[PDB]
Amino acid sequence: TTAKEEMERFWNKNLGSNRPLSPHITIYRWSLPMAMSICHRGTGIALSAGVSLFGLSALLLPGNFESHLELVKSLCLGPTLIYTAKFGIVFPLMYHTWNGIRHLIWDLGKGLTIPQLTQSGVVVLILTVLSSVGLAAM
Amino acid sequence: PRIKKFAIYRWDPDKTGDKPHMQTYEIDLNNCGPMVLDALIKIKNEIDSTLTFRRSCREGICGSCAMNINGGNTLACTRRIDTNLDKVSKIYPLPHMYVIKDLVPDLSNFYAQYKSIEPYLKKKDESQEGKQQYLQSIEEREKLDGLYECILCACCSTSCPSYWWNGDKYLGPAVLMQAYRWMIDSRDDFTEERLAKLQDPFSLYRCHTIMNCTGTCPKGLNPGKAIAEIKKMMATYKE
Amino acid sequence: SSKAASLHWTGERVVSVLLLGLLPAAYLNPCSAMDYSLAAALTLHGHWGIGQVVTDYVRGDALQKAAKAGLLALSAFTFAGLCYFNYHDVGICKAVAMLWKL
Amino acid sequence: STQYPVVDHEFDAVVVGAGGAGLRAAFGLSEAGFNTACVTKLFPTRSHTVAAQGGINAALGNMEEDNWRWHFYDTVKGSDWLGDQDAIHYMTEQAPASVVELENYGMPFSRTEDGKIYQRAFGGQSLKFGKGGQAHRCCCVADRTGHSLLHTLYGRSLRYDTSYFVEYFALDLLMENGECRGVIALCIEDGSIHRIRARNTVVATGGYGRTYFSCTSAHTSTGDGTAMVTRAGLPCQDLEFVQFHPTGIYGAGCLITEGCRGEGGILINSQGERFMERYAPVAKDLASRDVVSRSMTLEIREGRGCGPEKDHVYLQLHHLPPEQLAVRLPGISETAMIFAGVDVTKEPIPVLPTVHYNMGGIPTNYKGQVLRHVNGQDQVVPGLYACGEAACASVHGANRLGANSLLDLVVFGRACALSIAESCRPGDKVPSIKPNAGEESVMNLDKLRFANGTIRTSELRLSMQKSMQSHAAVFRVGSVLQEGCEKILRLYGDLQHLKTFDRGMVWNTDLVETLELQNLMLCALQTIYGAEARKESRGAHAREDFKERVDEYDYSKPIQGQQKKPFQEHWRKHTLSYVDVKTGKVSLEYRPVIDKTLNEADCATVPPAIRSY
Ligand SMILES: *Cc1cc2c(cc1C)nc1c(=O)[nH]c(=O)nc-1n2C[C@H](O)[C@H](O)[C@H](O)COP(=O)(O)OP(=O)(O)OC[C@H]1O[C@@H](n2cnc3c(N)ncnc32)[C@H](O)[C@@H]1O
Ligand code: HEM
Ligand SMILES: O=C(Nc1cccc(Oc2c(F)c(F)c(F)c(F)c2F)c1)c1ccccc1C(F)(F)F
Ligand code: SF4
Ligand code: F3S
Ligand code: FES
Repeated sequence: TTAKEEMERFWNKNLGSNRPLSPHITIYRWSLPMAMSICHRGTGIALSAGVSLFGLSALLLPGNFESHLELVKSLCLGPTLIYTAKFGIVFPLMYHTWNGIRHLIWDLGKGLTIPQLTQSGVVVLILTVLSSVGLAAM
Repeated sequence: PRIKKFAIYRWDPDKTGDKPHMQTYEIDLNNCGPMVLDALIKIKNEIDSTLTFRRSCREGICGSCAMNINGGNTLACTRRIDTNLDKVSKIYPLPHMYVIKDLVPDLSNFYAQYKSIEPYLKKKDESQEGKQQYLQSIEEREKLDGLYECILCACCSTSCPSYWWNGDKYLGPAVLMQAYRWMIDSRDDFTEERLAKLQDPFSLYRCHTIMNCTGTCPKGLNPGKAIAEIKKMMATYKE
Repeated sequence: SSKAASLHWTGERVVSVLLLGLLPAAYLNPCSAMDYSLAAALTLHGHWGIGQVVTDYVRGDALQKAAKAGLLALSAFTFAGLCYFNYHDVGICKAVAMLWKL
Repeated sequence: STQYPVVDHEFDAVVVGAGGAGLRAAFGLSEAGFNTACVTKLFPTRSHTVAAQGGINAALGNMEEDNWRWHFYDTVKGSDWLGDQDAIHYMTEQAPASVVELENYGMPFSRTEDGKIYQRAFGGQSLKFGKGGQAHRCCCVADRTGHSLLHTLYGRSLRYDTSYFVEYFALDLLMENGECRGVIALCIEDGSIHRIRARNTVVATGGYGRTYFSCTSAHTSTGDGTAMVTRAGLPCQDLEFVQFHPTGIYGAGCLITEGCRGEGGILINSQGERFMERYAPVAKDLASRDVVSRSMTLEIREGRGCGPEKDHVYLQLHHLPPEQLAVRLPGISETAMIFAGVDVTKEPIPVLPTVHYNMGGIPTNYKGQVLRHVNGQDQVVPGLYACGEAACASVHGANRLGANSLLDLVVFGRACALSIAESCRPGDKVPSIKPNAGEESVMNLDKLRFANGTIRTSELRLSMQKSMQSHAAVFRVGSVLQEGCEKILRLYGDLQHLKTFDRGMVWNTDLVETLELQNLMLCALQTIYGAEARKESRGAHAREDFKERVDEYDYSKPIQGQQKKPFQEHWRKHTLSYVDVKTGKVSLEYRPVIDKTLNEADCATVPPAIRSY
């Protein structure tokens, strides 16, 4: 028996049987490293969806960008709601930017121990709040 | 007398149309050992002998009793029971694995992946084997510390979410670390083609540095660091 | 034994550090020449990013072929949309500048 | 019987057991070119060989320049002259050859400034035939040497087309007219029964440490191949000789290596005195395993305890440098931290003599062939081989020298493979088995699957383990042993009154642990009856009533100006025991020890002498 045959016989036995798959996400202990990796995917998709909806609108929708900005000033001006929507754009962007650097540091091989991971995880988490509030009011 | 509650995953393949459920057992902590495996053995002996689990050394150096206790994946003979009686300890098998019976998962795919990486010394000329001792300097020997101690409990691979979604094509932390072990084993002449074997999107590159492997390892090893160390070698080898 | 999966991984890390360096470059030096370079890096890194999401969740060859092709069409449309925006309209540097001071 | 599916497999050689010895035999056979099938109830890695921490003895001469013939003398001196010197010759000569072979396979041995394999001082060994001080010849991979041995044997075994029956419980031997045909095995994975016939069969099932209440062996080390041989009407050798390893944790009964004592570890009692200098002068705390444990178990009887109930002794690692423990002994540094809840670099570790090794087992020559006793002579059982702990080539004799069992595995496992390669060829006629063969092994299994009695498996197991612990301890007298003998005899009758609960086919642990119980009992009877009949103190077997070492001659005084004792008068002989399975009666007889070597000119025969290190 070979290594390729062992795998092929594994799936033929288990899929053709009444064996149950063991619970995973339903019971596994939630942790910061696991949760912070999900958010990087979440922000990654959300940012690409924002860029794609900006490029496609430049082709498939009439009017120039200056006309759309005059259209933005519709429901009053937004007292502090203009800051909230501006915070909602910069927040997922800044998390992904700071967390992306941490990923780039990891690919060099540095900071891959549990004590270092929890530390640099908070550094990314705190910098996200400070850089988002710092840029939203400008 | 202190009574601890244990909620355990149960499934019988022999029972006609059985659905997977939980079962609670009560245990006195004065007439029982300190570890979780001791409690499982105690209910095996007296309360319910239908319970089925893997066990051998009760020492934490064989990797049979690897399972999911109250969240993370650790060896049952290494993890001690929480003396806090106000909590009920929930015992599950390794996550996202085909259950044979109760806490016994099918690890056939896990072992099969370990075969595909070839975990043995390969020399270019083996006409001088069985007579000489291969020289490995003290500094070159130190580069194995953290790698050879692996027990193959499969906790790290089964803690990987990317292994749950792609358990067929992704090798997983445990198997991947062993590839690296035989890579910098300075007695191995086949370092290059071992790296060339990982030249597909799934084998190695389904790793996204979630770091659940390093965190759950009962032996304190660092699989994630080793995978990232392979990734660097993969970008820095010629021909 | 041509190493293609490794160079793709290296390519991902090169465009990641480029885009990271292009954000301060756009702020310090906002020009028409910076607009296209930011548009090129943004759409490339994004396309390779989703490509990893596709190869992780989309199981089986039956749906995977259409997913990579369907993404490629969206990525080309996104890049062409930005190049049209930079050449004809305001430009992505000045577009943020006008949007922020509102 | 119409209920169970019988699946017949056909092979050239079957190796029952996938430990250290089992693997070397398994892949070595396929290396020669045999269609080899390996049967194992555990996964090859989970085998008890991973627990090994000390090392593997070889006379490579890496620390100081060494000769292998000194390692021969040390083993036979340690064997208390019950060890068969033809086997000891072969093992000690192939010692540097096998370790070099393992290092070349991929074993990550610790290294010196010279870049060679790191050897270490160990108990029982000496240079210049016990004249030139302490010997350093224990090859080790830090403290996970046995773990790394089993891994680099397994990894290398995937290089050959060996078929593996992972998690298959071997029930009984397929035997016809005093000839081995294979094995009948239960597949735990689904519940089916498989008859695996082959021209040759290797039994390497390991020891039976689970017979006692306190042991360092695994929950799987029940010694079933020993019982499989027993149920075939074949004898078992020296089963009374049970090695009590001095340094085992008081708590769970776990083991900390003799490598602790080898580096410079000292044993301390409540007085604070180095109590091992009081008994052993020259070797001290680094002597034979029966010497050190004998001192420990006697120190408790006086009242010099060190625990909450004054029952254990202390092993101190306080004086050793912190960097020495981190590099040389990291495996024991972590295990003593968990079970004892005690640090290694400052605090001492609580130790107690516990059951560790079984030198007794299946009668075996130096080639690895299983021997039966016919007409007071030695006959070879056709197609039946044994190596490792379950075997008894009597290379250890009355007392095993430290770090020789891993050597016993690799050398004799290889020797089993070489003996088959010469005696027959790959592709030779596989002997046909009867259609109605091994059905009694299935009938035995069917009863225990639907067992409905008054005592459970666990309760009757506890009654066996405690009875062996209190009676057959380190010290044992006739009156105590005889009460234990009839107590163990009563429990064997109670094996008809057992109650089981699980009726499932797939993974019936309630059934297999009862299958282990039958095999443990058979290994318990021959241990206790063989011990009570032996009226002498030799090695690990020590009688308080008879502390005399009975040989043919009185070797304490001058030779040949002396009368030679008859065979049925002295006690320098192997204990062969049969047991009628039906009623549970032990009937035992004896055979002489092998004194001759393989070459007198190359290696001189060492005569019996006064033994004290
Ligand atoms: C207990 C122990 C022993 C030990 C040691 C440390 C500990 C805690 N350290 C040693 C050391 O440092 N140096 C040394 O030389 N020896 C040391 N020992 C003793 C030695 O390791 C043992 O004698 C050795 O482990 C025995 O090896 P062997 O290969 O002969 O036996 P095994 O490893 O226990 O494997 C047994 C296999 O048999 C399989 N099997 C299949 N079917 C059955 C049935 N039905 N019944 C029982 N076993 C069966 C099992 O699956 C197992 O894998
Ligand atoms: C300049 C700041 C940015 C940096 C430093 C950065 C870096 C990275 C890196 C290195 C990865 C790969 C993580 C890995 O698997 O190792 C990643 C993921 C990703 N990024 Fe970015 N990125 C940035 C901005 C963006 C933007 C603006 C978008 C939106 C178009 C984006 C979209 C994505 C997507 C879709 C992923 C896939 C998530 C995954 O890797 O599983 N990124 N980022
Ligand atoms: O999704 C990733 N982790 C991951 C880890 C754990 C769970 C998980 O599912 C989710 C989730 F997230 C949620 F919020 C939920 F509410 C939910 F019900 C889930 F089932 C995804 C992930 C992240 C980064 C890179 C690669 C991955 C990869 F490959 F897919 F594993
Ligand atoms: S790396 Fe750790 S968690 Fe993974 S298999 Fe090895 S011992 Fe288990
Ligand atoms: S838990 Fe999985 S994602 Fe990679 S570093 Fe980890 S193997
Ligand atoms: S049983 Fe050996 S690791 Fe827990």
